[PDB]
Amino acid sequence: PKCTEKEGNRTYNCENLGLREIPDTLPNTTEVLEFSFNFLPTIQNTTFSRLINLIFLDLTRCQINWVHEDTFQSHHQLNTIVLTGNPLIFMAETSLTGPKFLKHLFLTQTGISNLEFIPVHNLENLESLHLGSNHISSINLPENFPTQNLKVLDFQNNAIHYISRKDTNSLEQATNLSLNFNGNDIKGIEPGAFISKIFQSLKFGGSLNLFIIFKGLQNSTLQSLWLGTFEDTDDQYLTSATFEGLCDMSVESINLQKHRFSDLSSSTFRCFTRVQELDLTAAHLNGLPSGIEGMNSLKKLVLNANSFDQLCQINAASFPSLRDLYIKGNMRKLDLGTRCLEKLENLQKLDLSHSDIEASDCCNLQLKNLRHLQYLNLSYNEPLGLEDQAFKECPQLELLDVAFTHLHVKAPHSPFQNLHLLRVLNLSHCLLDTSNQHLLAGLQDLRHLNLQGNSFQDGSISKTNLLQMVGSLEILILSSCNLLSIDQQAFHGLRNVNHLDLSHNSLTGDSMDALSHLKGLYLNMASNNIRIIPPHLLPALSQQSIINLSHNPLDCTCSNIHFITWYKENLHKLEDSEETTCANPPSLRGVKLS
Amino acid sequence: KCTEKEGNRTYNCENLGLREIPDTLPNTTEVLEFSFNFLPTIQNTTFSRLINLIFLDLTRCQINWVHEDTFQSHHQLNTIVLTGNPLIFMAETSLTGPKFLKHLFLTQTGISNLEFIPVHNLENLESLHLGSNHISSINLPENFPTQNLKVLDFQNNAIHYISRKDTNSLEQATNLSLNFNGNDIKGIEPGAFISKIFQSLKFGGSLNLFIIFKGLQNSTLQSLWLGTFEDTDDQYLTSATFEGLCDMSVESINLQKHRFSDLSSSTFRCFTRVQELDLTAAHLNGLPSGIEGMNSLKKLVLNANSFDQLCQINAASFPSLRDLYIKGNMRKLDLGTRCLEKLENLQKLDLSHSDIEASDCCNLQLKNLRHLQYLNLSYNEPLGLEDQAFKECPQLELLDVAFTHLHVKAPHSPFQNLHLLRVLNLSHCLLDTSNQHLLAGLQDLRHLNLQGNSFQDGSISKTNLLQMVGSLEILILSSCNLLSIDQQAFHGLRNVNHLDLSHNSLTGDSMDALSHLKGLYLNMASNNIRIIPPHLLPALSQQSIINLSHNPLDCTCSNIHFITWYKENLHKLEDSEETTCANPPSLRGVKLSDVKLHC
Amino acid sequence: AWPTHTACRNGNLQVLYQSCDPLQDFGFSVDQCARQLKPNINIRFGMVLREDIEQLFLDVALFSKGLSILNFSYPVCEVDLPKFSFCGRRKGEQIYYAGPINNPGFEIPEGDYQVLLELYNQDHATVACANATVLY
Amino acid sequence: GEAWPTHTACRNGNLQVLYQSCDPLQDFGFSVDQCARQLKPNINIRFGMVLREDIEQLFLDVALFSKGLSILNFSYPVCEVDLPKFSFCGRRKGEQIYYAGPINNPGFEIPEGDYQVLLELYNQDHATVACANATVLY
Ligand SMILES: *[C@@H]1O[C@H](CO)[C@@H](O[C@@H]2O[C@H](CO)[C@@H](O[C@@H]3O[C@H](CO[C@H]4O[C@H](CO[C@H]5O[C@H](CO)[C@@H](O)[C@H](O)[C@@H]5O[C@H]5O[C@H](CO)[C@@H](O)[C@H](O)[C@@H]5O)[C@@H](O)[C@H](O[C@H]5O[C@H](CO)[C@@H](O)[C@H](O)[C@@H]5O)[C@@H]4O)[C@@H](O)[C@H](O[C@H]4O[C@H](CO)[C@@H](O)[C@H](O)[C@@H]4O)[C@@H]3O)[C@H](O)[C@H]2NC(C)=O)[C@H](O)[C@H]1NC(C)=O
Ligand SMILES: *[C@@H]1O[C@H](CO)[C@@H](O[C@@H]2O[C@H](CO)[C@@H](O[C@@H]3O[C@H](CO[C@H]4O[C@H](CO[C@H]5O[C@H](CO)[C@@H](O)[C@H](O)[C@@H]5O[C@H]5O[C@H](CO)[C@@H](O)[C@H](O)[C@@H]5O)[C@@H](O)[C@H](O[C@H]5O[C@H](CO)[C@@H](O)[C@H](O)[C@@H]5O)[C@@H]4O)[C@@H](O)[C@H](O[C@H]4O[C@H](CO)[C@@H](O)[C@H](O)[C@@H]4O)[C@@H]3O)[C@H](O)[C@H]2NC(C)=O)[C@H](O)[C@H]1NC(C)=O
Ligand SMILES: *[C@@H]1O[C@H](CO)[C@@H](O[C@@H]2O[C@H](CO)[C@@H](O[C@@H]3O[C@H](CO)[C@@H](O)[C@H](O)[C@@H]3O)[C@H](O)[C@H]2NC(C)=O)[C@H](O)[C@H]1NC(C)=O
Ligand SMILES: *[C@@H]1O[C@H](CO)[C@@H](O[C@@H]2O[C@H](CO)[C@@H](O[C@@H]3O[C@H](CO)[C@@H](O)[C@H](O)[C@@H]3O)[C@H](O)[C@H]2NC(C)=O)[C@H](O)[C@H]1NC(C)=O
Repeated sequence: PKCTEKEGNRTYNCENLGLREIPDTLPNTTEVLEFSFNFLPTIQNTTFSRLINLIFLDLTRCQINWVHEDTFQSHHQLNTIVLTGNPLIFMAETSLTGPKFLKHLFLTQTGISNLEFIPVHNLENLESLHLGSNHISSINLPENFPTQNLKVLDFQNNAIHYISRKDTNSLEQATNLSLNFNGNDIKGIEPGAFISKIFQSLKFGGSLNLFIIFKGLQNSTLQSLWLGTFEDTDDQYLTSATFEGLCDMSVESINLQKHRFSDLSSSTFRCFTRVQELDLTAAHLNGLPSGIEGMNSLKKLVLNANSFDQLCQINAASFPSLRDLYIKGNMRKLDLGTRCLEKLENLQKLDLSHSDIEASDCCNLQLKNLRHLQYLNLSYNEPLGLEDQAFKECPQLELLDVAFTHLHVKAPHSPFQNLHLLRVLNLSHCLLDTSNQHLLAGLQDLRHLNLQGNSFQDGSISKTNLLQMVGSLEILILSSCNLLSIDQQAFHGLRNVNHLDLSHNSLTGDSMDALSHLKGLYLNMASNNIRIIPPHLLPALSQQSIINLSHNPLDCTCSNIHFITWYKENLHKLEDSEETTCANPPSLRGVKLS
Repeated sequence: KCTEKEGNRTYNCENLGLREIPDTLPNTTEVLEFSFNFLPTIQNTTFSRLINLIFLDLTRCQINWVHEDTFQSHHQLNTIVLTGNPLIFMAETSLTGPKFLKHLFLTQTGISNLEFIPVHNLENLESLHLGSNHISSINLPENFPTQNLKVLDFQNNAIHYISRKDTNSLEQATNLSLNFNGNDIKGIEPGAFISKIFQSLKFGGSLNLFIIFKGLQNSTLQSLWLGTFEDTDDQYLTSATFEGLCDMSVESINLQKHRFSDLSSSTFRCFTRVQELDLTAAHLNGLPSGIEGMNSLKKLVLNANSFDQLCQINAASFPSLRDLYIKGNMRKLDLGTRCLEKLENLQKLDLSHSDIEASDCCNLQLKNLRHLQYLNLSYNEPLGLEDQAFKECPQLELLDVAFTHLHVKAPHSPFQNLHLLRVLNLSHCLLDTSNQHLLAGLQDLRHLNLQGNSFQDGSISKTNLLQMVGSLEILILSSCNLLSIDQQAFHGLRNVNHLDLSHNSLTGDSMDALSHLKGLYLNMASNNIRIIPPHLLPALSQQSIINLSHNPLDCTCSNIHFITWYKENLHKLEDSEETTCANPPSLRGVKLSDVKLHC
Repeated sequence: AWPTHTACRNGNLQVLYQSCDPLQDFGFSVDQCARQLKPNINIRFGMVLREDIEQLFLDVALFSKGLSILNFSYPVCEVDLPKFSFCGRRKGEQIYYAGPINNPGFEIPEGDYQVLLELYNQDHATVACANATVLY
Repeated sequence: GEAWPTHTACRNGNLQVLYQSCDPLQDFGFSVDQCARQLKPNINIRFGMVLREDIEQLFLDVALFSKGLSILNFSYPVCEVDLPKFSFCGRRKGEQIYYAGPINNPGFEIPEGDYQVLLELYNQDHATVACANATVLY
């Protein structure tokens, strides 16, 4: 029966309610209506007339058969219409006229086999047209079908087997157009069909013959080409031969995910000389060949989900100009070796996450010579043994992420000491030993620290602690650390913070003393053990911008009267208000503190 | 409420929006037409009450799920129709149960992967209908039964290539026929149909016959349907097109609605072993002379073309011809003279609807057709038949000239010679029925249709043309505006058993003319019968089936004898529901069955 | 009753229709609306079949001021001549046709007229029924 | 009203796998092709459902029980923005799916006796895509 007010008088959700009409409940002011899984066999001028200001209308799977004339005449601001999954029988010529700038039409899985079915009258402002999972076999558009502003044209999972020059000429009016053919079994492409410079990006996912495709794309300029395959797709084998057609074209970015390389030689990459990004995800690789020469101008390489044994097997020598290197999700113990990326002088991003890495004297030799590195991600790995000055050899580092990778640091070592430009550090669930005061020494300028999921002596943060060594912090996350208390003078020395997360601990109102010297922060104290908030430190809360006190056993006796009038007065400033409710007394248990 | 289409055995429940099988429907139900109802889910419980189904039609019932064991208790199920349902999933054992499931319709069910069809209990299938799905390869799954498969329909799908691998799938079949109509076939791997198991193939609407023929190289087919349609894109056939045909063997070809680019006798070089050719609506203004490559043709169809003179078909080319059809010609067709003279063995000739008009018909215009049995000249412009006008047709057996005005000079007998002739249709020919010698010659004719002609004064006399066709069984005299039939009009008709006097203006006394006859089918519907005098009531009772519907029947006491008769013999009376009273006003519209009178 | 749809609207010309099959509506439109109807005009049609159409016939009756004018019947599909690709489709199949019909050219004299069109099969079962109005 | 019906994913000998949908909104069709104690790697399945959520991102949670005691929990991603493993990844809410192909399992000698398995497919906003309460019987 009832819709949900997702945003004040402007967005509503009515999904799965089986409604046969728009409710009188829904107001004039509605702009976003999610109406999926209702029952509108026929749609007409009368159907949506009450809701004159719609911007986004989703009618997915509403069993619509008929979209009658002038349905949207009174809907000038309609931007997106979503008709996915309706068994459409007929759409009137003027059924979509009305909106002054209709920019997105979804006709996915609506049974369309003849593109003449789509009413052209008011489509000249279309930016995207979604025709996937229909019964289509030719991308040839009808004559006098507007294509000028068309920027995305999705043809997935259809029955397109051939693409001709005639077919593609249809789209000549477009500029920077991107087409998706994923899940069509393309048996041939007339060569030169994509000579037109208007084509930005193409996807031919799951295609069973790349030779055919490349030959078709001869003399063409593309930003990117997605030629990845899937588990379920039938078994092929790529060869050097396969890519012969590639050096008679130009593409910045290629994806060859999940493929199997028959006889991988350095000769296999003969035609990759102008490629800037290569993705060989889950390509069954145990290494790369040495001395390629044909990835001389690569900037981005993705080797995720492969099966390397030693890092040096990627033969980094091949790609000196490399900027970003991803080896996430390696499927067996990856040995980082030493000086293995030494040749990659200009590297800026390095992702080694989830690759089951067990370093032990880290990381100056493993990361030798990586002078320009800015982002390093070693998260979700087995334990690291971090040297004192662990990252000397990666000095200009900016964002370091080791979440969920247990750090072994022998006190009083400072592993981060040289990381003078590091602005974001994530040590979540790293099982630190917070007892070491010098653990963050040298990080005087860091702006964002995440110490989520770590422990403290006695479950308490004292006057003296490791955080007065990262004096600049703006964002500080101390959630889910089992804190029972924070000392009064624990955050003095941090005179910059504007985001403090103390949620999911067992802190109480007297811990709010530690915040008295701060102003206008986002303060998240959700899921704690706050009951009474003493009034003398009530102005500590009022000094801030946004507060979250939700999921606390808050007290609703007269002993907490001052806090209850404060909360009502400042309702606007309070985040997650709906879930902020009384524990005591029993009569008021569950009552929203409003 | 459903409809009992046959006593306790067939019911129709269409368009009723039912969500379940009615308790009304009995154990003894064998044919259930259940279209356009609402069964989102189908289960073991759904049809358990109806254990003896033979034929079950679930068309367009919004079925999403066919769950396991649905038909376990349905041993005699022969046909299941699932057309038009948005099927999401069918369980492995969803169709197991019936001992001999011979026909499965999965038309327009959204199937794109043939693995979706449960194979468990399909080894007795004789026909599998998969049209209008989202299919692109006829390649069946491994371990898919095909032994008894005789019809496999793949129409209006997305099949663009057929390979040797694909067809090999069907090797277990014998005399299999496939329909590919409305698939745009761009290629066929040559030899895919070398297998002798293929009886007949249809490739309707196909845009490149050269490709098709080349693919069918070294194959034996009973028939090959290569016709096109109005809506299908424009091509042009050439002699070149058929080069591939003389590396194969087909008994029967259809090339309907095609356009021949440069029709020469050379165009038929490879038609030498063809026995039936259909060139319907092929835009022909004639055929070339001296073909030599239709030497063994038995059946030619040239319907819906544009001939001017019959001789332009150049019949010389096909001496062995048996059946010739030139129905529906699109302009005045001049039959000429001696034009079919060379077709010595012709047995069927259809010239209907071809805007033909002839003057001294038909000995010259049918010269030498010694063995003709069926001639159809119906729906033509007027024809003047001379005395003995088919003297050159002594074996004619069925003649049809319905809706073709005949002009015959009394007292000529146009059909005199036709002594082996059993069926003659002169409907709406505007025959002059005065000519007592019109039907001379036809002593032994069996079936005469004189519908919609007319008799002097609106009456059939004591003496009349029917006295020359005494051996009849079927006589149709409907729509002749008859006001009266003399008491002896049909004495002399010894063997009548089907008499249709409907749509005239006869009254009850006209039944006198029937008194001497027994056990006929008597149709007197739509006449002006009011009172049926009782003395000639036994004339009705002497018959087997009577139709007195749509008559202004009388329901006063003056018709009491007829009303008790009618109730007594209700079983013998056809179209009873529409047999109702005119008088008196109170009973106007009341079915005679329901009349309750007391006298 | 079913809603009255607009088959087309050029200028002062317009053609309206409404379905007289009680069981269902259907979708129809003509592409060029002109006094001078060209031959072999193009139509668009959307419907779900409730009868098999291997055999399919059209009856047209034309009316003016309630009195009648012209009646004819034409076959669309016959067992020995499917004229259209959709011939021989089964009961229950959804159709979308966008293509030519083979009409000879004809004018339409000016005047408000009602045309009654009926598609039926060999058993006289209704496939489709339109009560149409042509407005000059 | 009534809960969804219990379907048979398969039945070889004394072995059988039953399941019932724990998505209140809808049922779904599932079947395994070979049913054996020794599960081969890269086994083939069959699946039929209508999507009620976008699956550009899609994750599987499996919890296994036995004697009503908890013997293993894991999560595996089926579709990720930087790695669609299957052809059906990136389909939209409202699309009907039929998948008949391999999943990338490994071996698994199924030990004697009886097993309660709870499988849950969900997207990045923890929206339910599919839910199975499954029973394995040997
Ligand atoms: C540096 O690299 C790391 C490592 O890759 C990056 O880590 C990512 O961090 C982001 C941000 O925190 C995470 O995004 C959020 O994801 C959730 C969905 O999470 C689901 O996946 C979780 C991880 O799965 C892998 O890892 C786990 C743990 O080991 C493993 O068990 C799984 O089996 C899986 O395994 C991997 O196999 C390979 C190993 O070789 C991998 O490479 C491969 O890719 C596989 O990942 C998983 O743990 C989680 O399940 C838990 O939580 C669910 C939640 O209910 C619970 O049900 C379970 O019981 C578990 O407790 C999930 O399956 C997504 O829902 C979030 O969406 C929120 O935010 C987005 C936008 O940010 C909004 O759109 C939404 O509103 C919503 O509020 C969010 O996107 C991400 O999970 C994580 N990625 C990985 C691969 O771990 C890190 O980001 C990088 N750092 C930088 C700076 O870029
Ligand atoms: C010899 O050849 C002749 C000539 O071809 C054969 O004639 C056939 O005769 C059979 C049996 O009597 C008829 O069968 C029945 O048909 C109806 C449907 O009929 C519909 O078509 C009628 C004819 O249409 C053409 O001709 C008319 C008249 O001139 C013309 O106006 C039409 O426009 C049409 O035009 C032709 O154009 C070309 C000309 O070159 C032709 O070649 C081309 O093929 C076109 O035909 C038509 O009159 C009729 O309309 C009238 O009746 C309807 C009925 O309500 C009414 O609505 C209209 O107002 C009109 O009054 C129809 O549109 C079919 O329904 C019957 O089905 C019954 O019986 C069958 C089985 O027999 C059962 O399955 C059912 O239960 C049901 O009870 C029946 O089949 C046939 O019509 C006719 N054919 C033709 C082409 O005329 C003759 O059979 C041959 N003789 C022998 C011995 O074989
Ligand atoms: C450890 O903490 C850091 C700090 O927040 C986490 O960094 C965050 O990583 C996420 C996703 O990996 C980034 O979100 C992304 O933002 C881009 C750009 O707007 C957007 O395109 C993506 O869709 C996505 O939302 C986020 O920017 C980043 N936060 C910061 C401050 O850089 C990190 O993920 C944490 N590690 C783990 C394992 O959770
Ligand atoms: C003139 O009357 C004759 C005599 O009844 C009509 O002949 C009949 O023609 C029809 C159809 O043209 C024949 O019916 C067909 O029978 C075959 C064989 O069983 C079947 O395959 C067809 O489906 C069809 O029902 C019928 O046999 C035939 N009757 C006889 C006795 O031969 C003829 O149609 C009439 N002419 C006109 C213009 O109505």
